[PDB]
Amino acid sequence: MNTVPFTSAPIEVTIGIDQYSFNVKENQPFHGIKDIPIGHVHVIHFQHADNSSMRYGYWFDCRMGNFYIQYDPKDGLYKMMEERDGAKFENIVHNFKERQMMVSYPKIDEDDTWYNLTEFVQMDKIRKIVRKDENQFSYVDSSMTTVQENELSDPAHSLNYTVINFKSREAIRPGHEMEDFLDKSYYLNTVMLQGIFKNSSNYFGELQFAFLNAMFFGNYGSSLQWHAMIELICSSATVPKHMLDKLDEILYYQIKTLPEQYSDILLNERVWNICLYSSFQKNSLHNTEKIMENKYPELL
Amino acid sequence: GAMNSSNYAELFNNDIKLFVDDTNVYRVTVHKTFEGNVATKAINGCIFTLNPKTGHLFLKIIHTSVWAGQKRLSQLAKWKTAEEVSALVRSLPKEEQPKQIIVTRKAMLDPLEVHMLDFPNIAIRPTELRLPFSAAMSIDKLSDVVMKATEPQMVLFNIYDDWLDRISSYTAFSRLTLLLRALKTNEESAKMILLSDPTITIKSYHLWPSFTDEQWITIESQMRDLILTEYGRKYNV
Ligand SMILES: O=C(O)c1cc(-c2ccccc2)no1
Repeated sequence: MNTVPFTSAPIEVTIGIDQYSFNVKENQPFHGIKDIPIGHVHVIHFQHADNSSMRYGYWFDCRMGNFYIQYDPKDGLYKMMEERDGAKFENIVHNFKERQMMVSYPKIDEDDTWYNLTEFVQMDKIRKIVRKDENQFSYVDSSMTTVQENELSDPAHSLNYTVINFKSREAIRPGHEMEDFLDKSYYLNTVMLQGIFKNSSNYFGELQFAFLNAMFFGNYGSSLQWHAMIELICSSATVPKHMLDKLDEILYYQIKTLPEQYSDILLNERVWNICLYSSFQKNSLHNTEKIMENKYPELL
Repeated sequence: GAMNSSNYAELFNNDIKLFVDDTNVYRVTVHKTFEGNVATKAINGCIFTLNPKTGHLFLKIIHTSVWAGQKRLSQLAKWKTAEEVSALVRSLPKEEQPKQIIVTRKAMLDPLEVHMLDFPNIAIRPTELRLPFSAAMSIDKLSDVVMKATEPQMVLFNIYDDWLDRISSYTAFSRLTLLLRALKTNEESAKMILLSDPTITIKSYHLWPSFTDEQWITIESQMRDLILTEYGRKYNV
């Protein structure tokens, strides 16, 4: 188990760690998060008490370095940094742990929720969507736009998700206009899976990362990408059986974790009704359909 | 975006544009079978592609063989229309290609957009005008060429005959829409209004009779009366 210590907490803030969250008071003796499970990526995220504008946060993997958080009073935010002095790091953490100044990552033993949400998400792929090569961790916030959003404006601060556009020359072979528009299998299997992602695991990783950024930061372009990657599969007549079964599991745990009160803004009625009730794959997502109908029947 | 009565004069400016109406592409008769079921029989159709400024009509005749062994024909017809309009645009010299294509039915937007991806600067637009272009097959010479076709064929017409020698394209389009609306509402009565006087004839190279300016005023008034008469019969007014 690994640790993300905090130098201090000078401003009141709600702190998230993966799907958990807690409140820290202004100048409270908080010095970080311990017992973080090794083997998964993680995200540590923030919403200031005095200004809920800009949710922001950091994706990281404790296997890739020793990371800590320190508040910057000039830029007005909690910043992740890497400590290269290993013995300094351990010495600081030990003082903080001995004085019980850290919260414990509160994982129930029965609970696979975080694994189920991040099964295909790897740090190396995150760092290609979020480009800041000098850091081993990745900053994301609520207002960051996507490359596709910027084509329709600072490129250094953008989310480089794979562009999906159903009415584009990439999606439609000349001479196969009706076929390719009504059955997106070409676009899914040849263009996206064989060509760009190389395999379904990378595709699902980006889909899962998009969802998590929509949920944890309210990032709109991430929500658009999540829905586009679902619709591309559901609108394809020919999808490998293992992908359909895995997608049903992926979406089930996403819909299970979504805050009930954020559904009006995180779920696109058109896409979900099309995917569950009209698409080629309308009968292939049994678990997702059942949780959607029992949890959000109004959307449908 | 959409095209309506606020921006109506835009149809007659100097930016090349085409209306596309797909109503008559897939045409069927419905009949009983020997076993008492119901079956369709397709008949020849046409795409109505019109330049409202010049009167040039590109009538692509859709022969029933294009439907042979195909499924979901009402859906296919929209994509066949878009395929043929795209092929027409590609066949025209650059300086004759339209800057806008206006579809009379919104279901044509996505098929035409997809077939025209290679032409990102041609705008594909709907319209809020309810245009009576379905009644094109009530123009005898258009119906005759479509029904006699034994293979796919494109035929070119000027749907304004020689009117633009004497009137503007705004007035010519208004006359055409009034005539087509009347033919749509009561075809026999409209055909009788158009052909009752035997001394006024249709030139070999025209679609409509050779009315003088004053006679066109009379005909237009008779057509408006027909439409109002039919509205009164319909709604009991
Ligand atoms: O030129 C023709 O073919 C024509 C004219 C008429 C006609 C008949 C009744 C009343 C008015 C016109 N029928 O055929």
